Amino acid sequence: LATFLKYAKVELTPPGPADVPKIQEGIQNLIHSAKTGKWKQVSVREAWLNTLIVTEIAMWFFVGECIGKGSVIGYR
Amino acid sequence: PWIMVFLVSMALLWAIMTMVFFLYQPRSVSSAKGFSDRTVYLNWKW
Amino acid sequence: MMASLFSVFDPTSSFLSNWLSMLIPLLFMVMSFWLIPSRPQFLAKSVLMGLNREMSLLMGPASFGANILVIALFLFILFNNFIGLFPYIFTATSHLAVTLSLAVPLWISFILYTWIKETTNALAHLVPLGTPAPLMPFMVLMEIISNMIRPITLSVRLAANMIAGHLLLTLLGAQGTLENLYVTSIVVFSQIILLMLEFSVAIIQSYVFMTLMTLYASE
Amino acid sequence: FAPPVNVSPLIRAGRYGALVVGIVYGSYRFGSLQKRENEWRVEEARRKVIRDALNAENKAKATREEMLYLAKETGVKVPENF
Amino acid sequence: PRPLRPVNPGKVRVGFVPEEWFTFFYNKTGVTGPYVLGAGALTFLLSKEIYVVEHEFYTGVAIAIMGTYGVKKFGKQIADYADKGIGEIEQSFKEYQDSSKI
Amino acid sequence: GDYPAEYNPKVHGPYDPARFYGKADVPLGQVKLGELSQWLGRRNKNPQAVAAAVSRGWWRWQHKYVLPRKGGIAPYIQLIVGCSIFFYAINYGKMVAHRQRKYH
Repeated sequence: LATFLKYAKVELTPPGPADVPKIQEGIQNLIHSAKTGKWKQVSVREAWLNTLIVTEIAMWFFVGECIGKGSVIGYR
Repeated sequence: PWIMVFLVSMALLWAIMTMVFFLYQPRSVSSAKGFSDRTVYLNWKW
Repeated sequence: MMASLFSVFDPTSSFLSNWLSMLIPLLFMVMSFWLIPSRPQFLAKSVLMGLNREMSLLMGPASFGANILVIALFLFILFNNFIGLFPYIFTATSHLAVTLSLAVPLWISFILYTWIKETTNALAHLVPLGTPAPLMPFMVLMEIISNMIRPITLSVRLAANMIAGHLLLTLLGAQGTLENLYVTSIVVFSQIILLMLEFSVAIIQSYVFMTLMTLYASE
Repeated sequence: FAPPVNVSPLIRAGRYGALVVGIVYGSYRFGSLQKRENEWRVEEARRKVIRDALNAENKAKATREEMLYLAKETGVKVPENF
Repeated sequence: PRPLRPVNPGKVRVGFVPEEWFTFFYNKTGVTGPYVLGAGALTFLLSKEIYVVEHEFYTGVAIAIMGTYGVKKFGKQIADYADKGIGEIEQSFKEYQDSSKI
Repeated sequence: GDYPAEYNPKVHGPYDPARFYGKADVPLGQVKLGELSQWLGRRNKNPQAVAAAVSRGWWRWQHKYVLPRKGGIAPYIQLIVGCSIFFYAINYGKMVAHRQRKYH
């Protein structure tokens, strides 16, 4: 499973702390979309992909919740 | 509700029975061997 | 050594009731499309044609084309015992209505067809062969009770194997802990031995019930 | 497998940002309920002991009645204690 | 369109999951994406008590271990046995056509 | 129980239970979610229509995992997990009544 560890190094790094303007500008671009659009014109297959991306992101909040309480097998 | 459970089980048994009935492999094993035994030959005017 | 639990046989635990647990073998039926069959179709066809060849020695004229019913009864029993051992599925065979459907209508089919066709031979089946006069009447009365309640015990038999099988598995699971590796490994290995026993008995119980109905449809 | 293609530079920031938020909220909630668990378990234990002591007296009374019922059924002699 | 029989079935990873699901996340969260979502979902269901770890879970493990051992031990023999029967049917049908022409 | 009346053997060819034999409708995959309400309201919700839609989906799944020649154990494992997942949500009321953690 060395290749699994190799891919984990490639695409599970923490994000660049210098990206703070580059992520808020994307967020502001999404806010610019939020009151205007860019979701009523996106294909349902791609919209379902986008929602599962948010689902993949939001799962880390519960992963962090398990970390903050210690053991991940419930509340010990 | 024993009556509803009995009806579903019997309807399932009928549906499995029909699926078994068509579950088979047709074959075509009738070659032209019998055609080679039908050599029609003229009787000779002796 | 901790505790136990039961009651995995509630048909209406949710508003989508557990009658769908009986409609699961319809999925596993091998629907056939191509001329040359696929791998699981040929396996199912070879098994069923194998059973038809083995039952051909015990068919008889009165069950001239009733072997389809016997084989369908075999596949229904097998898919109601194999599917009853998977974890999050309620035990369908534990409900007596499934066992009522299994034994009662076919037994009434076989005993009424025997009575209409061969009435004297049906009564002679209630007596041991070559029974003298002083040995006659008590054997007749007990065998009358025997033949009346024999299929009822067949329904009990099909229920009791899966009830005892699932009670044993739930007992072994509930007396284990996730955190303890020693207890979990012992529990898992004990269930694997028990599942091998329970899978073996489930197939054999389906095989004997096919054999018993083939014998009792021959007469 | 397929060659790696880098994630968009907004999924990672949202992912790790939610990861950090879950950690601190996890720490905050766990500590809050740990105090709640400690205070609830103490009062639950005290009322359980009082309830168990009262249920022990009720069980002692019911068992003597059951033992009295058995001696009435069997017709054996009734001792002074039982 | 004439329905043509494919030779191999759909690609499948982790025993049963479709590969079309795994490749669906490649353009956004890469290869590690579906595994990350699956690991996070499994953690979330266990932690928030949605997945009840009752006695039947150990039976579910015991079936999974038995199924993996049974398939890996007898899968090659059964698949070859089925493919043998298919080949005999294919040989029988092609020999019928050649004998009829002859 | 018969072949659907929309099926034409002259144009399409032999019957295939995984292909929709009606008018060629645009599938929901390429709907840009602005036509989602129109697409959902256009497709009828008859018991006949949804039953035909299930069988056309079921035979599509057969065409992808069983009907090919080298069909492995993967469809029969997918069905077991699929039925176990579906039946766990049905029996969720009995399972969640016991649980393991008092607070969680």
